[PDB]
Amino acid sequence: SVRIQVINPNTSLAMTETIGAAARAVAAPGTEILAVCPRAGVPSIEGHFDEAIAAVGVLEQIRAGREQGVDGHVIASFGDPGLLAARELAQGPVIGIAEAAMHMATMVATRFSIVTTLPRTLIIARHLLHQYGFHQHCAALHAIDLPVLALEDGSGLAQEKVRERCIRALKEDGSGAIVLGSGGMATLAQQLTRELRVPVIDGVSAAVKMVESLVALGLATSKHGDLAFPEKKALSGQFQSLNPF
Amino acid sequence: SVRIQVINPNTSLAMTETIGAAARAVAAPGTEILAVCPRAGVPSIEGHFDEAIAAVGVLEQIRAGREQGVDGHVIASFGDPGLLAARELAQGPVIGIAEAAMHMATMVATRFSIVTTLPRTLIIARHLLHQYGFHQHCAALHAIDLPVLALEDGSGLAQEKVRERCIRALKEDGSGAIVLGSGGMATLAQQLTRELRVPVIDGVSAAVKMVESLVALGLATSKHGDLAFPEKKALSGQFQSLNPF
Amino acid sequence: SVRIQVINPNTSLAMTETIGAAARAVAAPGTEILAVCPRAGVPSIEGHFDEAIAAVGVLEQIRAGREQGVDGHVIASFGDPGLLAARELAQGPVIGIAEAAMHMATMVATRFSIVTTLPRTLIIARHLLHQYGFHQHCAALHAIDLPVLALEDGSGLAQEKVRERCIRALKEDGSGAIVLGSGGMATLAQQLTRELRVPVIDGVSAAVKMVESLVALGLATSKHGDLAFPEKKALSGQFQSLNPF
Amino acid sequence: SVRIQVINPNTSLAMTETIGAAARAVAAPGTEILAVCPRAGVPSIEGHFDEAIAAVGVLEQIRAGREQGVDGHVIASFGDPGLLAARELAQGPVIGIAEAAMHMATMVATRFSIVTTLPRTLIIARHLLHQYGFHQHCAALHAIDLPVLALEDGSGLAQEKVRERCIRALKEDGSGAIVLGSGGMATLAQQLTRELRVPVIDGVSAAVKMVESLVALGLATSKHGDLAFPEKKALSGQFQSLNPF
Amino acid sequence: SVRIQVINPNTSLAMTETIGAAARAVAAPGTEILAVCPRAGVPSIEGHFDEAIAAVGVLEQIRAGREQGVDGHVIASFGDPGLLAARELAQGPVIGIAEAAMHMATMVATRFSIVTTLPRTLIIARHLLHQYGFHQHCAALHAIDLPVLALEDGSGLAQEKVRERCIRALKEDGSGAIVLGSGGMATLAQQLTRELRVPVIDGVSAAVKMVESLVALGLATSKHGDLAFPEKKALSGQFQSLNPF
Amino acid sequence: SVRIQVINPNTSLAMTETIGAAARAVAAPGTEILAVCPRAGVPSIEGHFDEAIAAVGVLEQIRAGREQGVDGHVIASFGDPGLLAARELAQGPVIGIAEAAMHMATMVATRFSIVTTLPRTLIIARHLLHQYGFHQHCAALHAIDLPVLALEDGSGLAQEKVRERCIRALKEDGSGAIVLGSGGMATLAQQLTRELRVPVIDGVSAAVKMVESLVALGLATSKHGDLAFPEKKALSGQFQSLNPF
Ligand SMILES: O=C(O)C[C@H]1NC(=O)NC1=O
Ligand SMILES: O=C(O)C[C@H]1NC(=O)NC1=O
Ligand SMILES: O=C(O)C[C@H]1NC(=O)NC1=O
Ligand SMILES: O=C(O)C[C@H]1NC(=O)NC1=O
Ligand SMILES: O=C(O)C[C@H]1NC(=O)NC1=O
Ligand SMILES: O=C(O)C[C@H]1NC(=O)NC1=O
Repeated sequence: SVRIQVINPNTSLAMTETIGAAARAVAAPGTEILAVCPRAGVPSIEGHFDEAIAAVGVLEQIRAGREQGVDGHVIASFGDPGLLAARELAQGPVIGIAEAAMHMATMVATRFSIVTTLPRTLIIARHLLHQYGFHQHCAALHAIDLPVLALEDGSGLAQEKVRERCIRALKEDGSGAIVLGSGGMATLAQQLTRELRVPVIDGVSAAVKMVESLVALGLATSKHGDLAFPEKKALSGQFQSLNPF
Repeated sequence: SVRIQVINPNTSLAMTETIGAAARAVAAPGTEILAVCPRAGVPSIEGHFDEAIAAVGVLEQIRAGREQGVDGHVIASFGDPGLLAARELAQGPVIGIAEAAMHMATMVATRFSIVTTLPRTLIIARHLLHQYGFHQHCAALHAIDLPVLALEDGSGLAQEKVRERCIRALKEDGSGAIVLGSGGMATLAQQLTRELRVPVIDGVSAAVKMVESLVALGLATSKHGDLAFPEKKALSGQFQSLNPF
Repeated sequence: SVRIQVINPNTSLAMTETIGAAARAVAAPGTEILAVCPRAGVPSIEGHFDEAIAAVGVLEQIRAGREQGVDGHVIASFGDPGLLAARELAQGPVIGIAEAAMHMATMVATRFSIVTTLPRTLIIARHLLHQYGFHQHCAALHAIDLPVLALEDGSGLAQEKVRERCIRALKEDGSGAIVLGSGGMATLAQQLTRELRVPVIDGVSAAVKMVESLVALGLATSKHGDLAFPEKKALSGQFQSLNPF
Repeated sequence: SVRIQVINPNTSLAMTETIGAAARAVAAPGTEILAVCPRAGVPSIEGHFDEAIAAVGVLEQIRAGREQGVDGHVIASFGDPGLLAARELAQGPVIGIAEAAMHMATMVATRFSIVTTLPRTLIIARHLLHQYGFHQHCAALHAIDLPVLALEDGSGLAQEKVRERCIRALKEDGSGAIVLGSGGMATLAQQLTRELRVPVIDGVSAAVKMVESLVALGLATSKHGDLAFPEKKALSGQFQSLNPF
Repeated sequence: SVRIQVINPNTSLAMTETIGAAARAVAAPGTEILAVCPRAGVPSIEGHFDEAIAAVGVLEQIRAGREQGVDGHVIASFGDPGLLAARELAQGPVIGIAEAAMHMATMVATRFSIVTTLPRTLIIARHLLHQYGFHQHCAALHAIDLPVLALEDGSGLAQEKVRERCIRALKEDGSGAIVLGSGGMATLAQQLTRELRVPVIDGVSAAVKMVESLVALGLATSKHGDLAFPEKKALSGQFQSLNPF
Repeated sequence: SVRIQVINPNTSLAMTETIGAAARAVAAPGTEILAVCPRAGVPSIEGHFDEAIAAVGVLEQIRAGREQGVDGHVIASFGDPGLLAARELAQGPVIGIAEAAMHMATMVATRFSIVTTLPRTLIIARHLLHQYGFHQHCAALHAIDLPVLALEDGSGLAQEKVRERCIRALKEDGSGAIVLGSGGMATLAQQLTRELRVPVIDGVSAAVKMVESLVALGLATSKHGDLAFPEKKALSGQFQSLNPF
């Protein structure tokens, strides 16, 4: 009845599997999850250069989703790359996982702490806090100091580091909830919530619920003004397939 | 399967009916709506004095809801009176309608305009924008300059004034969506959305979807720190029934 | 000549005595202090639930004060519960102790540190800093980690903890003054100011001086717009005695 | 018993008379007002260049006041020139009239409007709003578009323009109080308050009450850190008389 | 001696010519301007979708510039697309034209007004104001309500509309300078500055001077932390040529 | 061809020499540096009192510079004393060294750390961060805890303390660049940049490049509104020589 395209903005199939599993686990009856990733791009997003590439990969999948007539989209990287670009191209609502996780956090706690993977991505999360208006609601931001793909390397080291950092955050930061800062951390939320007795929030699952909510409310992206469909123009070279509508 | 207590913070049964109808219209399969209002309080909330009274009325119903073992609560007045107080008392999540409407607005538009009823309540909405962190996302705030209960007087004047103000807001404000600033405007959202071809958002319906989402995510109010259950103490006089837990 | 109603929002007579003593100690010649507390409510305010109850208790006393024809009111809890509600109901000015202490602090120092009692009340103080616009003027917020009523238990432990925390704040925070974050700390200000050679500010005494100042200036709460007397309506049950005017 | 030096930062004796009259009118029993102005400087302050000159003139009088052993000081220009410099040099508290008027405004209204004299001084008032943290509390800023000294030219034109602008501000701005943006407007506050039935606030009178309040509280400028007495050094030329202490 | 790559992020050669002419007109002796545009992309940037495409086009040229060993780069669209991504990839400094124009404006005026082309791009300029921290320095933002490429259509209509809007801005906004909000407006700055007797600032010319300044200071992008070279990884498909270093 | 007056706001000839050397080292071909200091004032600026004195000393030199017909001015103290006053008096652009250093820092790094000399001057730097709008771009502010003139005492202790503090800042703060917080640190920038492999920015050299840039762009201070020449009036006593124009 409801079809939601969950887009992993990086090209890692391993991370797409983790994201897809988290999305399906919370999906309402009648909801089909279409877990996808770009055909071309970057295996993991670890900075501004990676984000710019990922943004176009998102748009390629948004185009595919709109052609399929999906009800909504999820951008499944914690930088929410190409969010507003995607909202212009898509008819159905587009929700970022950082956006969704932060939104949910303010509903269950006064302040939250972010636990992400790489230190150099903290600035990206800081920018999003300011952009979304949740800076005052964020007590602290932390990184476990590992490459993004360490969450998929099977060692369990990244997962243990997340757990330890969450425990330390709840003791030190003066926050009531944890926002997981990675699509690769998606399947950790439930176990950490049960273990630590506080909301540990995965943006993937949260974004799925936001799309479902908006669809049930009969609400989609405003095509009045800022997020209207892109102005009609000829796209050249590698970009010519992005807007056939 | 899921029971959500939707609390009208004012004592108007007429407004409770409007709020209850909007909540049931969007409720997911398996969701039961318990539309309630305080036994004692104020017929409509039109200022800070009214809000303080309404806040205690909310708590009385929160207590009743928790005794019944409901899955979540909705505070159905645009000032979200007693929101954090309710989150302390309740186990299940508590979502305000102003909170929910503003949250939804940022997901479908870059900026939104608020249309409320009385001018003196604009300051309350301004304070909430700052508190929730959506001040930059709000292009303008407007009032139709009628008493709150004019929405329930059967004349249709308030409803027409809302429509006209929404049209003018979309032309002048530089916004892409409308946030309805009253529980009494709840049943107007769908018709105005279809008519104006932009998201016109009712917080009542939005808050219901937020509660459903949080319950499906296995998330509830953090009892770690700020929103923990109230400290054990003896309440005197009229307040003695508020915390029997 | 000038009568000021100093309202302890909690029901502790012990704290009312401390607050009353601090108010009378600085009162100008011709000023009578009416130290009161609600007939029904909470013994101490330690969270949002407690604040909501205290707010209505304040209003009950505001009503009594206005009937007596007092020149002004003081809300003597560091959360300033029901401040704007009280300003609507009262004719004479209403000053919160957090408000007054913060206002005074900016007049004698570039930045101040707050020392309150319970950790879970720090968020309430943070919210007030943002609401009043003094966030940039506050270097740090601290709690001594004891129940509010520990200040009245006769052990002197809370008083010693305040002193030690003030010393540590002045060494570490980069602030020039201390704002005491409790009505129960009211009588500590003078001794700590003399001992530490910096302004240690009690909001109770400060608020009394603000009321006296406004009365001498011939200024009272604006009844134009936002803080006008509450709209005429029937209050039901426990609330029916709040607005007989 | 209490001696307060009220410093007009400009060299206009006419404005010093207006400022002195406003200060004495509200002074508590036992308070002596010492109305002064710099021996050298600028007849009126109408920009940043004028402010820089006025700041040094303030310091010259602060030095004189401290030599006389006055209990406190008032800086009686709406730009509060040399406020922090004065607080370093003086032992007793130093209160600016813009500072005091804005502080009082937030105690009697949710939002205020500023009415000053020259348009080019609006930016100075804007900067002070941000510095003091009252930007959100200011609904609008207006200028009557006349030279500062027009208030002293005997025509009554400036006074009528202030009145008309206050009436228009209360109708349009969505504010509950007026802050007078000139030391030359000081004696207009009472009449406008009575006429318009809202708080029309003069910073001169307000600052006097703030000094009296701080003295009665046993509070003075913190000499710990930022506002400590200036570091011991040799001042050359025209400045050699500024710090003989 | 100094080679600066000035990148037009859109594919319009006409706009590249305008941008190149403005860059060469102010270039210091010894400075060579390399005016370029992407081989693939969008003819004009008129929204978030266009920006995402332009960002990758910028990166393609950044790669080419770094291979050539240029001293610095300029991103010549008013949305500064891919600015931080470019700073990661490039060794020499990368300056956006919106960034440079806003920076220059604060050095010659207290507040500035922005005049851009399309209304839907105003939100992009608003976001940059917040990101760069110049929101308080911007009095107003305006659009002439024409397509971006109207500046290159030879009619002179867009140019006249810019002039008229600048005149109206200086009369109404309370600003002292104009920031031109288009790379297509680059060659209008000098004539408008001379005509209106105020700074009318072109970001293209300003950014060139910023690059020259940084090179002369011996300063380049920090490779410590956030703007370090992208993490070593395999780029697939259309993106494989972006990082051969 | 281009003459830039670089004003040391303090009276230390030793610091004037350091400032002058840094300015000449980066000056473009054809640029003459006029390194000056006030005839009367303070040997070093270490607080608000010192700043007020320095501001008038700056104006005395601005007057001299304008009489000589210089192309621009630099205010060479990290508090940028009398910046807006100087912009009113001068025809050519006036750039502060704190202003210039902060501006440059945002062009080469996401966030910067400030290293100044005396702790009591940190508040002045904090105020400038807010005024210029770079608060979010500043990760931390540090002082080496020595008198300002320790940089000129020949011991090399201050220079070593700056180096050590820069190393610690880059390890702890999460910043990519260092802003030197003293005119006395001007000649340290190049060596520290080469040693630490990050941008270590001197405001003196940066401000010189900003003046050169503005002159080449044909841009000067706006005389429309806020920064117009001071209103024509008689200056008395020591101030009578400040505005002979
Ligand atoms: O994973 C991270 O830490 C951040 C972001 N990067 C990415 O490839 N997926 C993400 O969610
Ligand atoms: O209705 C309004 O305008 C505001 C708020 N007052 C109220 O009684 N219900 C509400 O939603
Ligand atoms: O005391 C505190 O710490 C905070 C606040 N609670 C209270 O009962 N009185 C108060 O002033
Ligand atoms: O008067 C004004 O408008 C502003 C300010 N200038 C001055 O000479 N005295 C003042 O209060
Ligand atoms: O031109 C504009 O209005 C904005 C931006 N778009 C673009 O194609 N070049 C620009 O500078
Ligand atoms: O030097 C400092 O630390 C700050 C400031 N004071 C001064 O005399 N020159 C300056 O740059």
